[PDB]
Amino acid sequence: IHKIRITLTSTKVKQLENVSANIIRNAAQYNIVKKGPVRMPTKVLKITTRKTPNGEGSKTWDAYEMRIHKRVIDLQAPASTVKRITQITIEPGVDVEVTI
Amino acid sequence: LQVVELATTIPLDVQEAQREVKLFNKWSFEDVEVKDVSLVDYIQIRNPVFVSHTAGKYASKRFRKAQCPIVERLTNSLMMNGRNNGKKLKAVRIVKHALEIIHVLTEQNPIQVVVDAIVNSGAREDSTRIGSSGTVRRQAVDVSPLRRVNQAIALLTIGAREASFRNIKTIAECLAEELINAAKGSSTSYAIKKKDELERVAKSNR
Amino acid sequence: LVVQEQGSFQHILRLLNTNIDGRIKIMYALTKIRGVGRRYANLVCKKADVELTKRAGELTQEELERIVTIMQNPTNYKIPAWFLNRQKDQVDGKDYHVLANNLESKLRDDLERLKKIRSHRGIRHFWGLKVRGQHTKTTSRG
Amino acid sequence: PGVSVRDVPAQDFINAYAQFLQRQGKLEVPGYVDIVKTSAGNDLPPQEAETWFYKRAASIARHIYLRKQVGVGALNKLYGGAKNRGFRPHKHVDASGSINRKCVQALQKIGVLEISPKGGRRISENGQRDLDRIAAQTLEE
Amino acid sequence: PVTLAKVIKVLGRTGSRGGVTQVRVEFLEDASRTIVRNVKGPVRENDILCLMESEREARRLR
Amino acid sequence: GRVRTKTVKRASKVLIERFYPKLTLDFETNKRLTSEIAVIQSKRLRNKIAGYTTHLMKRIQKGPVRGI
Amino acid sequence: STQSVQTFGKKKTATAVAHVKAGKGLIKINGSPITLVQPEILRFKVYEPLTLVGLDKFQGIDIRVKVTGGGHVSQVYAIRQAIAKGLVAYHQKYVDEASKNELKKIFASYDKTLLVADSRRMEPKKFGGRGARARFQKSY
RNA sequence: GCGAUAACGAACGAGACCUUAACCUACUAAAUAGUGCCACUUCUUAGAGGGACUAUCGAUUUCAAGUCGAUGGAAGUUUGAGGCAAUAACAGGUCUGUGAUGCCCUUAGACGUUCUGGGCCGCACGCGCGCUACACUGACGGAGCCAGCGAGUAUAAGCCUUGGCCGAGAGGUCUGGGAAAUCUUGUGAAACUCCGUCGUGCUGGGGAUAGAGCAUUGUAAUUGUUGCUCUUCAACGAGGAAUUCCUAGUAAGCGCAAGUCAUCAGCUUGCGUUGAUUACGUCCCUGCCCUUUGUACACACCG
Ligand SMILES: [Mg+2]
Ligand SMILES: [Mg+2]
Ligand SMILES: [Mg+2]
Ligand SMILES: [Mg+2]
Ligand SMILES: [Mg+2]
Ligand SMILES: [Mg+2]
Ligand SMILES: [Mg+2]
Ligand SMILES: [Mg+2]
Ligand SMILES: [Mg+2]
Repeated sequence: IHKIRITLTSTKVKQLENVSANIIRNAAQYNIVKKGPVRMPTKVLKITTRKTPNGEGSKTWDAYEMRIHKRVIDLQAPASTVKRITQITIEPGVDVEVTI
Repeated sequence: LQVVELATTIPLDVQEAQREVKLFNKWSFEDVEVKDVSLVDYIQIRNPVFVSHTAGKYASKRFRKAQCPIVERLTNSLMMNGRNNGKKLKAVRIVKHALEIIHVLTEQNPIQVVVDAIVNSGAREDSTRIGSSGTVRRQAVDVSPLRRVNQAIALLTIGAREASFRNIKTIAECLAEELINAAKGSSTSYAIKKKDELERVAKSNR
Repeated sequence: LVVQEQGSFQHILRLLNTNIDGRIKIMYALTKIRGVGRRYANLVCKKADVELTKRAGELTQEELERIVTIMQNPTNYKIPAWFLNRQKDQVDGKDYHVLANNLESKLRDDLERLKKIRSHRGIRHFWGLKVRGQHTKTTSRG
Repeated sequence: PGVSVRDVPAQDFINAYAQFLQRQGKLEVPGYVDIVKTSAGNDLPPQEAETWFYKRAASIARHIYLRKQVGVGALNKLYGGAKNRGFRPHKHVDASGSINRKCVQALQKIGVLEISPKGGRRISENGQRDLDRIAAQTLEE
Repeated sequence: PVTLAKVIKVLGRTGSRGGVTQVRVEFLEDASRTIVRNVKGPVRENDILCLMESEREARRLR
Repeated sequence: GRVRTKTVKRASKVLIERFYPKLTLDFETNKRLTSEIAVIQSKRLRNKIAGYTTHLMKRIQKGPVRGI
Repeated sequence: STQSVQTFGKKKTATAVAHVKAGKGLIKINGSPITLVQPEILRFKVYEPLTLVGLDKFQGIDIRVKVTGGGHVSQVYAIRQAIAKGLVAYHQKYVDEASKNELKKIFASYDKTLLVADSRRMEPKKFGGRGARARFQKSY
């Protein structure tokens, strides 16, 4: 047995929730007790620039955004099982960090 | 009438409010009546309130102002001149003290005196301008009951404000003096000089 | 509570060659004396045990002399050095608090002490311009 | 019923505990209380020169009573106010650190406070006893 | 000697800036002699607005 | 204002011209029916379409409508 | 456990979570009695849900609210809403629905905000001005 | 859009759409959230959805598009706010954002690059965006004591910084936490409320100008970087002709954070606290659009 935390972070929620559900599924068919996924409050990285490359015209501003979505999953399973679950549910967009 | 014992003790005077809803738990609306048929529907005293602070939505539709309590419209109009905008608790404090002064003076019901000053302060004919692109022109027209009421409140609070500016006399008792004088029709008061001068110009234009 | 007196009130006071209105409260009456602000008068009154609830004319001569004594000798009455007007003096290095007539004398002496060495600040004092780096393009219009 | 600090109005509880703590007399008052300003944002010393330290210590004690291991920096933030910067807009500025730190040290050696674990200063075993006592003897009148 | 006249029909906005309204008033007593008059403030139907002088009709405002 | 556009007016009258027997005077039923009859990309447009189809049905039951 | 209902009232940002358990008429604000809620001049806003129906409705129930966020006034309105809704939810769950509808009738006939949270929120600020609609002064 | 109709049926733009706010005791879970006594998801977070479509009823209307009243509702002003945004066009602004660029100029005593010091701050003056005020709806003094949007580091070149201890303050020092729903931080913000002093006075309003001193950042503070202490106590007693912004959680106050940033915010970009007066109308001024009309204009009346 091993209390293992898996942290999932990404900008887009569709692949994040797909990876989250796939991990929960593999922690379900394997009779491994789980807590999650826990949807952390999304972070809005906001940048408000001036439209003008120069400084002429009406003062108009862009407001760019970068939403960051975070999920944490707690598993009670051996590290080999959890890591191979990670390789089962590996996705380019979503990054994964595993902590014991 | 029985006193209801709770685990969290409740004071006697506020337990007395179960019988009747009174302004500041001190002033009753029951024996108060508007001495003008034309402003009954625009002076709202039928629904009693405890404190002149309701935080209602009276600016959405056109005539929602007529449903706001008349005292709440007065305390809303008190908070003017920049430094007082948004200071409603201060305005309510001023109204609450003003009512007590209006009670100790002339002994009448303070909100009856308020109603009398409002019915007595609104000009019944105002001379609107009909100038054709710059030239001076005036025509005497009638004044709607809603504008008559809310101009009464505007003039009453403006007069109290100017009487309390740079004066040792406090705003609550300047409002009390302005309200009492307009209630009894004295021409010494502001908003009665203004009302007479307004209806005089309207008489000089028809 | 309200109390009455006869012959003790003094309509006009004269302290440190300054005329003091006798109907001003003592803490703010002393502020007429140049070099004495509200903060300083509050402390000289607390060091002289003169309760602030008294008008200027209420004070007796014994208290008035005890106050002018404290104002003229602040460090001797446990008044901190940092609280004083003129601390670490230029010539003798001791902490001072200048008063009515000494203030303009030592302010002048500071102006000439800067102009004699021809510092930039002394020069701008000579020219009558602002010395603390303020922009003078658009506000020095008086 | 058992009266507690939360069951009595703060303003007259503080007015009663300041009087009790002064007549009790064991609180040590630093020597600069007649000189100092409470905050750098203040412009004048307290008008109640003789009693302000006692009342402030009573307020600090009650405030710590209702919370858990509040530090002295938080007390500086609590008692700080808007500074009257001349032509620039107003700003919040903290109160003096020494006055609050001296108050909490005086209450800690008078028995009302102690160093709390993971920082701050908790209220003492007898601090609850005597604040709840003052609360009981405050609102019966 | 003021006379009270309930409004029974709101004719329309008149005047140069539209700040005055033509309205159709009916007297409370002697329910006849219906008159067209101008009013400054906002007006709904069934307003008991009083008239300082009665013997005058109203027309468009400039 | 609350003036419906042509994308809702013509889509509602195609519904009437195509499924009048299956329609009704109830918004909830019309709302469910047009969700299985038409491919509507957004819920807001579905509700607007069903609310005007309901209005048109309510007007048809009172007599003949012009254009449908 | 026991007959417990949990509710919340809201104003602009203030939110007050009320726990209503079966007991005596104990009514606390963050562990403090309601007779000393500040500001004092708005104390009758929270006295309204009490004196409108009569304190006898609170004999069998104790109400403890925890109000956080918002401001002083927004917290007062959140508290009075949490109290009124907690009383209604208790009547609806452990008393006949006739009384719950009676209470809702007096409450709605007196003030909509007793049961329905006011939906007004602050408009966002837009660039080109210091406020939502206000704009920087223009010069020609 | 209705409708009238030599037109009929369409496309772009508008609207739909997308982001955000308001409802959900209805799902899915949460020791990085909260609560009750391990349990649970009301509040908290966020994903899957539901919900509103002017819904129902009255009036008016070409009975049409609609509008105005009510009732229910979380929401009935396009439900609130934005993002995106057509056909052409302007000698609009930027080659001082670009290792984007054509050409011209210069290219070693350089117009390249770098170093030192100064300037961009310089002051008889005119103008624009603002910040403080002229007091009592107030100044101080204690006490009460409530937000939301956010940001935060490693062998650096030093981030957010609690807690203890010094220091009147500003600030200093020693440890620890936080690469963060975990710590700063419940950012205990300011207006605001209570209790006191002041008493219509250029006054305890106002805080310029200036003197002396103490610290911080930085290689460097002089032409005061900035903060703090004492002192100095100016105009200003509500502002001419003119002129700006604004319709509901809006205006006005009131602060807070982020950007710039070694230091410096009277500035912007947002956020929340308190919270109104008055319309809910018109073409009178102003700007723009459309129709008729005249034209010797078409580089289009700056003809
Ligand atoms: Mg929109
Ligand atoms: Mg370029
Ligand atoms: Mg250089
Ligand atoms: Mg420059
Ligand atoms: Mg500007
Ligand atoms: Mg918060
Ligand atoms: Mg900054
Ligand atoms: Mg700038
Ligand atoms: Mg032609």
